Amino acid sequence: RRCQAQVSRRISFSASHRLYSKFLSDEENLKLFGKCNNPNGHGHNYKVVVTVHGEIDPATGMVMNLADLKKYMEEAIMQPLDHKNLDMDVPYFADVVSTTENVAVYIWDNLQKVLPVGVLYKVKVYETDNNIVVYKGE
Amino acid sequence: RRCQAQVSRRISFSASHRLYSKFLSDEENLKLFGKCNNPNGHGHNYKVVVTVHGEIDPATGMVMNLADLKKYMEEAIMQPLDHKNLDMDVPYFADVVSTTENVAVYIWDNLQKVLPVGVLYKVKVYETDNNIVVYKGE
Amino acid sequence: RRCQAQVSRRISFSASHRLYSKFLSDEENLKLFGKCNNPNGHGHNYKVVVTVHGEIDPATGMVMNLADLKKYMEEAIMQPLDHKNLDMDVPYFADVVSTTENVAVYIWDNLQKVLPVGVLYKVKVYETDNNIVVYKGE
Ligand SMILES: [Mg+2]
Ligand code: NI
Ligand code: NI
Ligand code: NI
Repeated sequence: RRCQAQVSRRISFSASHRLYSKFLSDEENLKLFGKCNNPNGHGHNYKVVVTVHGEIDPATGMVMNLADLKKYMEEAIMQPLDHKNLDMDVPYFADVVSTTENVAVYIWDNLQKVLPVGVLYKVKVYETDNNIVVYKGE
Repeated sequence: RRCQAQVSRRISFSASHRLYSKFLSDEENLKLFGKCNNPNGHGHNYKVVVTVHGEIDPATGMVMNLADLKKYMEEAIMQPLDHKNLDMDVPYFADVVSTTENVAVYIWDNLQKVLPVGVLYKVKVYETDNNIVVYKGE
Repeated sequence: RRCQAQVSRRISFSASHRLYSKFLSDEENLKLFGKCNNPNGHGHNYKVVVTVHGEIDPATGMVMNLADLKKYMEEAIMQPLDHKNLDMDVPYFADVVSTTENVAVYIWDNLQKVLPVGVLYKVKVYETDNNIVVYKGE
């Protein structure tokens, strides 16, 4: 009887960061991360596209309540990340390298705590227009 | 065997609509759809990406000729939807809620009435730059 | 915990081409390819998104070092294609129609000559903003 669909919302946030691993030497960190290892940091206007999936509810015509998704993304992404320094203001990145990959995983994990089981499909993070990460929970 | 590929074409159309259900009351439609339930409607420049798939023809190099795909899209999307009020001018939406999910399904179904069997892979609809639905016939 | 992810990089290149098949007469070529068959050619600012996948490395927080990806893409896409006439300057297209489908396959194949095994996931080519091909090695 029924249709599955994927629904996405895009938002952006501003954050600064520095790429470095506490396990590596200062020289190793420079060789590996180059300009991204700048000691005082750099920054991005991150874009995040969150995709959920499920059945199109025949009564409402939606996979998910859109207000709820706004609230969920506001709580899981904007509040903790927006206008923040990832490595100093977000406790999770005290011991985790703030690569775009790890930002995608962090966002996924934050969303899975609010969202109904089985509904989250994909998190996509643009560090810049040209550099993208997609995480699907695999 | 020969290579298989996905080929897409993007178009846009302008339409107005209003989100409301026949099954819910005035109070309930307002709580669920909020500003989208505005009695006199609102509107969008919808963007649609239609993807087809198949073998790359070894003599012509094409999965599908883009001039054909433009004609199918003109018949299945532009003629019925462009510069229209969805809820009043498109009979299908007389008793279906015009959410972006249901628009993606409507376009899929129209395309299938018009296209050769087995070629459609995906229909993606942007209601705005930030709100997207993907339907893959599942 | 190991986490797989997709990582993409986008670049562009300028090239000219002409669409025609040695298996068609001039009339047929003109009928099939229309304005794309213009004898002196036409051109595009092609955009390419290359997507790799794999495990997020716990030490570096990356699936793949960007520097490498950029090198591979420079060698597989920019050097052979950028500011070129596809049909006259790229030997591969001497006997292959330079459709966007065949450009995606060509890029895929070039990339596989230099990427490690099991890393290449997707090649996406935009011939224009509105005409896209995706190839996944199928
Ligand atoms: Mg259907
Ligand atoms: Ni950065
Ligand atoms: Ni609307
Ligand atoms: Ni062309």
